[PDB]
Amino acid sequence: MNTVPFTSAPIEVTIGIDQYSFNVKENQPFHGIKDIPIGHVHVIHFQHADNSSMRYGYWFDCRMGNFYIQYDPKDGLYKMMEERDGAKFENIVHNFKERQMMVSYPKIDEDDTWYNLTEFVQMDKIRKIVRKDENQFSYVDSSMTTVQENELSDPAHSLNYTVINFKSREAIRPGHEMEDFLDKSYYLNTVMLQGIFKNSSNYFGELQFAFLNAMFFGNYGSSLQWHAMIELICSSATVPKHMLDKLDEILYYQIKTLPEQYSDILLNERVWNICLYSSFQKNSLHNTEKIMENKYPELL
Amino acid sequence: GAMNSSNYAELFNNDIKLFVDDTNVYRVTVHKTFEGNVATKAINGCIFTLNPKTGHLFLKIIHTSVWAGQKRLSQLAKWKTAEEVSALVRSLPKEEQPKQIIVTRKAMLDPLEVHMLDFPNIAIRPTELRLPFSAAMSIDKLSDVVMKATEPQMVLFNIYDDWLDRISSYTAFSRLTLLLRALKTNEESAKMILLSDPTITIKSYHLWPSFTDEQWITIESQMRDLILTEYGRKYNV
Repeated sequence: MNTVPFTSAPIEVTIGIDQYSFNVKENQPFHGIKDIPIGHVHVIHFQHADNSSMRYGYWFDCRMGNFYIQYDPKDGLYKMMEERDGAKFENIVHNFKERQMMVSYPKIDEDDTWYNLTEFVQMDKIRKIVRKDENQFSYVDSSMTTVQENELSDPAHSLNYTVINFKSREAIRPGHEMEDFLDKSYYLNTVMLQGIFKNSSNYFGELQFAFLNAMFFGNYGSSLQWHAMIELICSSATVPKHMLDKLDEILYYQIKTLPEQYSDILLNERVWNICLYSSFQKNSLHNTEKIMENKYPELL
Repeated sequence: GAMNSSNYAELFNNDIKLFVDDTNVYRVTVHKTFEGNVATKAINGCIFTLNPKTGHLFLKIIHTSVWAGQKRLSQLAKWKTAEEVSALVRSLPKEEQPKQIIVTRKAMLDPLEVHMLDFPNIAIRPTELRLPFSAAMSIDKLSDVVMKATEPQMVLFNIYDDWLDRISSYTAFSRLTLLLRALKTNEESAKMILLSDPTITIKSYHLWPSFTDEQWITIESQMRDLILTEYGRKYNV
């Protein structure tokens, strides 16, 4: 188990840690989250009581350092920082636990939800998408734009998701225009898997990260990337059988975890009807089809 | 964006643009098999690529052989149209390449766009208009060269004959579409109107009769009357 202490909580805020969240009152004595499971990435996020616009937060991995939260009143947000003094850190953590001012990462033991949502997400790949190499953790928020969006403005603060574009030279071999546009298999398997992602676990990790950013921050370009990466698989006639079975699990847990009231803006009608009913893979997402039908039959 | 009655006049500016109509690319007759099932038999077709400002028509004849052994032909026809339009663009000197291509059917957007990826500065555009270019095959000389073709072939025409020696491109296109509209709504009456008088002939290098200005006024009036007549009949109005 690891701990992320908080210097203070000066302003009323809803704090999230992975899929969990708590309400914290202005200058309430709150000094962190404990019992956080080592072994996966995590995200701690924030929504100030006074500005329901902008959700923001930090992706991190306890294995890569001792991380804590401090409110910055000039910039007006909770900031994650790294403590290099291993001793000073255990000392703050121990003293705060003794005084019982920390909330416990509330994992139900049966629950594999977070693992299922983050199976393929790696901190090293996140830091490539959110480039800020002076920190071991990565900041994301509601407004950040993606690289592809900027092509249609500040590069430092952008989400460098891998660019997918169905009407591009990269997606279409000259002479196989119709074949490659109806059957995206060569784009998925040669260009994207073998070429850029190297393997499906990185593709999956980026797909999953894009979903979580869409879900926790309502990041619109992240939702776009998630849907593109699903569509590319569903629109390929020829996919490794192991990718199909693992995609069905991945989507199942994403659809299951989604807040019911956000299904309108977070789920693209066209993609999902194509994946589930028209695409080559209509019959290959049994668990995702079943949960989508019983929980969101309106969208279809 | 899409082309409608507002931005009609853009057609006649000096930006090169082509209309593409694919309605006549994949043409079949439907008949009964010996066992009583239904089968299709393909006949020769054509892409109707038209510069509305100059009247130049690039009539790409589509030979039934193209369909030989292929499935989902109606979908394939769209991709073949785009391949041929792309090859026509590539075949033209740069200064003759269109700055826009307007497709008469929205289904042609994705195939053309994919085929034109090598020409990113050529805008592919749909239209809201209801253009009557499917009736090109009611023009006898166009129907004849298409049906006689034994091999893929490109035939060039000016669909305005010599009209532009005397009228503007706005006017020529309005005459063309009136004539085609009429031919679409009641071909037999439209053709009767054009050919009633045997002393007004079609030049060998033309498609339409050599009407004087005054005879064109009468013709256009008769075509309008035909169209309104057929409209009252369709809707009992």
